[PDB]
Amino acid sequence: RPDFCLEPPYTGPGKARIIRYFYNAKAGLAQTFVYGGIRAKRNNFKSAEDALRTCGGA
Repeated sequence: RPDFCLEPPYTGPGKARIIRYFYNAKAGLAQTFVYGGIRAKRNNFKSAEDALRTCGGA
């Protein structure tokens, strides 16, 4: 699994409130979080399906 997939979500320093998805490795599912609009970490997807395709594991 890519190393970033186990990291907590990162809102970042931005003041926006955009709904993104992170892979929740303990649940094995994507979950929403609030993203501040700049300086994303890699555990940050626009859809559940992208989070699972990238981080769901072989």
